[PDB]
Order: sequence, then C-alpha cells, then structure tokens
Amino acid sequence: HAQGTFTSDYSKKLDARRAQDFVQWLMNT
Ligand SMILES: *C(=O)CC[C@H](NC(=O)CC[C@H](NC(=O)CCCCCCCCCCCCCCC)C(=O)O)C(=O)O
Repeated sequence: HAQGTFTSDYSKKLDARRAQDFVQWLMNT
C-alpha cells in the first residue's frame, strides 16, 4: 500500500516509536 508514501513517510516514526519506548527501558536497567 502507498508504495509511494509507505517508505519515505515511514522514516520519522519507528525511529521514535520503535526506539523511544524501546531505548526507554534499555536505559532503565
Ligand atoms: C503509524 O502508525 C504510521 C504513520 C506513518 N506516517 C505518519 O507518521 C504521518 C501520517 C499519519 N501518521 C500519524 O499521524 C500517526 C499515526 C499513528 C498510528 C499508530 C497506530 C499503530 C500502528 C503501528 C504500526 C507499526 C508502526 C511502527 C510503530 C512501532 C498516518 O497514520 O497516516 C505512516 O507511514 O503511515
């Protein structure tokens, strides 16, 4: 889907939604 808006418009989320919640615990121990 959105083969034209599924990549570019997908580089400003995981790297903050899959990194924040993550790196949020990784550094909590
Ligand atoms: C996020 O779900 C994908 C959104 C992304 N594009 C944008 O961030 C901007 C367009 C808009 N996005 C938003 O406003 C935020 C949407 C959040 C919805 C989250 C629901 C859960 C889905 C999780 C999917 C896995 C993604 C990795 C997260 C660990 C929009 O939604 O269109 C895009 O590429 O669509």
